[PDB]
Amino acid sequence: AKTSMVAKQQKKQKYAVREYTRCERCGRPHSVYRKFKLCRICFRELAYKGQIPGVRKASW
Amino acid sequence: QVEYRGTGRRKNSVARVRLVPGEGNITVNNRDVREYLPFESLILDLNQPFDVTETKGNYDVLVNVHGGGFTGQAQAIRHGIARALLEADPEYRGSLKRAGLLTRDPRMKERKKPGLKAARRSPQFSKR
Amino acid sequence: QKINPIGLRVGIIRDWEAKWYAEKDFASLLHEDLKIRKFIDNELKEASVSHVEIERAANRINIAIHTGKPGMVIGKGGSEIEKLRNKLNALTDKKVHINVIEIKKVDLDARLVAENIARQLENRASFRRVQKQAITRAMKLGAKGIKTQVSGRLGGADIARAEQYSEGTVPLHTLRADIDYAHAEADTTYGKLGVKVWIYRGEV
Amino acid sequence: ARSIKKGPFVDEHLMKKVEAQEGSEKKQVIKTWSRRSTIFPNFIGHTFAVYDGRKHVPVYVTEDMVGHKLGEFAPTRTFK
Amino acid sequence: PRKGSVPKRDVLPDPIHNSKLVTKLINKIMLDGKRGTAQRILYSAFDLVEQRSGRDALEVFEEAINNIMPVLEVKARYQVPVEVRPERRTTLGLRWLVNYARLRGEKTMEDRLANEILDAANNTGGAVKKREDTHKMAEANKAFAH
Amino acid sequence: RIAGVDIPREKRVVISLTYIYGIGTSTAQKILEEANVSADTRVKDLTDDELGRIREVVDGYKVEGDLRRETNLNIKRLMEISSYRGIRHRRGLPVRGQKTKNNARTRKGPVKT
Amino acid sequence: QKIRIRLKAYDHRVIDQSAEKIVETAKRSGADVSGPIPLPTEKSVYTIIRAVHKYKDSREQFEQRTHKRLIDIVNPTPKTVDALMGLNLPSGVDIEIKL
RNA sequence: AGAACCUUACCAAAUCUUGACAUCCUUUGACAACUCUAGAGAUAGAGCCUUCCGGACAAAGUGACAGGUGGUG
RNA sequence: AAGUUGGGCACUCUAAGUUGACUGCCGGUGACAAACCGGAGGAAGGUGGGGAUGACGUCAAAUCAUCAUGCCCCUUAUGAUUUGGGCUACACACGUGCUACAAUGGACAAUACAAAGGGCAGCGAAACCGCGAGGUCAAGCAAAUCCCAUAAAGUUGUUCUCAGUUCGGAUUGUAGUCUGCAACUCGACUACAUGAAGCUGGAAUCGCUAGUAAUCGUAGAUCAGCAUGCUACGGUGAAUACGUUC
Ligand SMILES: [Mg+2]
Ligand SMILES: [Mg+2]
Ligand SMILES: [Zn+2]
Repeated sequence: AKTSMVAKQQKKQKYAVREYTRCERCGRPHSVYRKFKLCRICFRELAYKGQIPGVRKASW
Repeated sequence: QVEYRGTGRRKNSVARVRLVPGEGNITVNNRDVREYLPFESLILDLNQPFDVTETKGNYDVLVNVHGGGFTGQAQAIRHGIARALLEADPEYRGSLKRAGLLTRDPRMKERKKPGLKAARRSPQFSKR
Repeated sequence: QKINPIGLRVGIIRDWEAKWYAEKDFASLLHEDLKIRKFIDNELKEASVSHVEIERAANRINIAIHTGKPGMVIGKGGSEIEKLRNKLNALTDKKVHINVIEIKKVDLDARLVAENIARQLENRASFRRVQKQAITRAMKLGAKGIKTQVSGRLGGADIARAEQYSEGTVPLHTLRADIDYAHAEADTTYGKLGVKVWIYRGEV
Repeated sequence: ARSIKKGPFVDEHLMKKVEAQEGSEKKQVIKTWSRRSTIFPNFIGHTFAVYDGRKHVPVYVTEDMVGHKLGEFAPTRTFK
Repeated sequence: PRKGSVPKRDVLPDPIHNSKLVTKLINKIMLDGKRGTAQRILYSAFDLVEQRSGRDALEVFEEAINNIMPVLEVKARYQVPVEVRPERRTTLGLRWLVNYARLRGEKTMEDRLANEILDAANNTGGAVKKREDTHKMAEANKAFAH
Repeated sequence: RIAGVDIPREKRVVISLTYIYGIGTSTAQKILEEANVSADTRVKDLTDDELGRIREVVDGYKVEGDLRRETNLNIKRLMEISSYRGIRHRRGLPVRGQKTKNNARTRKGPVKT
Repeated sequence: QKIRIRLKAYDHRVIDQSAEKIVETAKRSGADVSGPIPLPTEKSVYTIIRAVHKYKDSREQFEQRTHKRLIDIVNPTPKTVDALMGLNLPSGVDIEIKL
């Protein structure tokens, strides 16, 4: 994301509906997970590094 | 008492079966088997162990069954009745085993695979 | 094409670097951890840090730093570690406790090797020699196997390429095997060069 | 607002502009960016210059137009 | 590119008529796993056949299948007449019975199935025609039997 | 014959009433309930007193020409006022915001490759 | 008057060792303890696209599984209450005591 | 893995040029959550008026500098 | 009323630790081999089912729009802010889906059986009101407790009776509900009316070897609202595989 866009997301909007989530690590607009506040790419990177508590590869 | 107890599991259904001297009446969840289960074919399945051991009419079956559906619950009973029959007489194993009643059916629902529409079904492919 | 070795074995043979339980504030705690980890990396660049383990309990952050050079981080009178702690305390409202663990063998550590090879490449060291010296030193230390790779415009070449060297055994497919993997980047004038190190120390 | 409990939606600036114009018979054009505003009975006889995204297009309210939005009477896309 | 033959699944006898074949017929009639509707159609058809025939439903059904099942069939290799296996014979008989019943004009499946089973017992159904046609084309290719 | 329409005699009156414009399944069930005429009775087996009872109720509902005329005027109004919906009625394109890159065949008619 | 302890952790080894400790301390204080009864594990599965751009069909699945243990202190004794609060468990485990 | 605004980038109109955003430097202390007016809003002008620990943090000006989902996979 | 409580932990289940499958044992075959076939026992037999895990390389294959980065370019503008519009266009062509073309069905009524998930200012019961979508009040519940949430197909009746229909449900009118700052462009859902094509699909072409295909519902992420998509879940549950010329 552009620095201005990240800034604008952080600023309080005129309306609540206008507020949107971005990835806190990189600012990616799409595919942001609520629990971790991370996009799909960032979540994967941190899970691999063992830096997300409790999260491991799933097999069944 | 003279109660013989066996547990049968089929698919996601489990049945707790109690075999007691009786007329051959089957009661499932405090309801008649014929009321409980839709088809008479299902009844033939659960009475199969009795036929193999020739113990038909000797026992009244009281069943507490949970999970799955009518077929699973019915075939869950078959496994439980056979397991109870073994408790009643160890001699019956040969007959029950030969029929394959003793085996628990390991077949279960296969998970959906990511990138597939189902466990095995694939999206319609078009070259070009 | 290849899974991250750490990622595959995390939660199987390797424990999570982060060791805390949260539900409502999981996102907040994670992001606080991320800012701390970033700060430490920049603060202790000179010091050789393999990894940082963070434990959160009783509104207190417990930080375990594994460093090749313990003296640099701690400071002569423990001043440097206190300074780091105070800086961390400004960042995080919770009290921060820092523990410094020395690494006996820097060469057996993948991150330290990867960072070293990257730093040498930035100094215009030959890509081939740097990998070869790294594998030799690790094998002398008794590592069962080591793999080292450098990728990019290795010699300032217009076309990028990846060269790798290996010694002993690195069983990536074996889940039991504990393999230390790290990637580092060399910011060369020609471009970014990526260095990956796989180290199999072996069972005990 | 579609729900009846909430009244028809009008932007205050639009409504106030019309209400000021009530006094004089010789009405003047009202420039608006409010495509979303409902056309009230009061609006009858007024010409609203509603923005189409590039230009304000003259829209003159008639009795039938009441209950429809101002945006409905100014197109945003052009075809053939 | 195949390892070998795979063991076939087995069916319990039909409760009402005590025939394995009856169970297999239900399986061919069944659509989308809806066993009950299939069983319902078959049992009702067997009632209608007995009612009209005045003979045991299983008897006429057995007589019907015997007429439909084919001894010889052509296989592309020139088409060569080949002996249908006993298990294949049943598959073709049941498949043809149900398929040709579905093509009959009666409003309900049960009536169509009963008319077909009755006709096949008299050796006059569309399924019977299918066997006859199969046998004809096999005889035409008798020279290629070798 | 009800509301100027000769409804099918053979069918049950619940269904037969729906062959009138402005009357569907829901309305037909209401009108029979008000008239206290059975749904099951076929129109051929309907009685004159019953028919009159039904006719009273159907007179209550706007139907056939009355409804057709109303619907047309609403659409004509939209077209006259130059509403977005009205313009799409004129153009024969989807009026209720459906996409037109594909489909829209019911409104656009058959394909004109 | 049963003191209930609920334990939740992402790893079972930590939860089990913590469970043993809390049970022991209370039993040492002489309070009767029933458990540690194992509550059904909770697993949250996250499915993400592996690639950065396109390639929908390739997916990676991750799971976070919470292991739950229930411990009940049948008899409350002054020593037990203080000891249970006093016990320091590993950082991972989360303990909730209802008295 | 959620385009009515937002997202959003693209277009049109209305606007700004140390800048929406960072660090430093000089100066000051409240910086404003608030109300009212004109504005489509951005915003501007009137109100006020509260808060601040060597020394915190936040404003004003200017320059070092910022900004780019611009290009090249 | 009811596992509802009194009680019990039998059972079931939950989940930790262990036992079990290794060609181990026994027949033949085979090179004194590896293997092979068959059998015994066993819940399971020959890597039991499924998953994760993808060698050296290939396509200068994708991504400078996640991010980062060499170089290049812009910098009172290729940066920045706001309102509105667009990304939703529509003579057409294609891919992937959804729903149908009915009687193995439609409608109506009565009556059973799951699994796997989600929830804090969130899930929201019961009750009352509305035809309904919903509204009002409000219990419980940070979870094996409460709530989402009654699975549906199914089973048993009643009715329709082979036609563009009591099939199908597009479209359009009108009157509403809800979310939201605001549903005009451009939301979802409801009620009433309306009632298109469609009669099983040319050339051609796709998936699947068993708890699979087919079919039926269920849940989740994203998310104010918004799913015929995606990812999971169980219920019912087949047909066929001679064989390797093509
Ligand atoms: Mg490339
Ligand atoms: Mg688009
Ligand atoms: Zn990110």
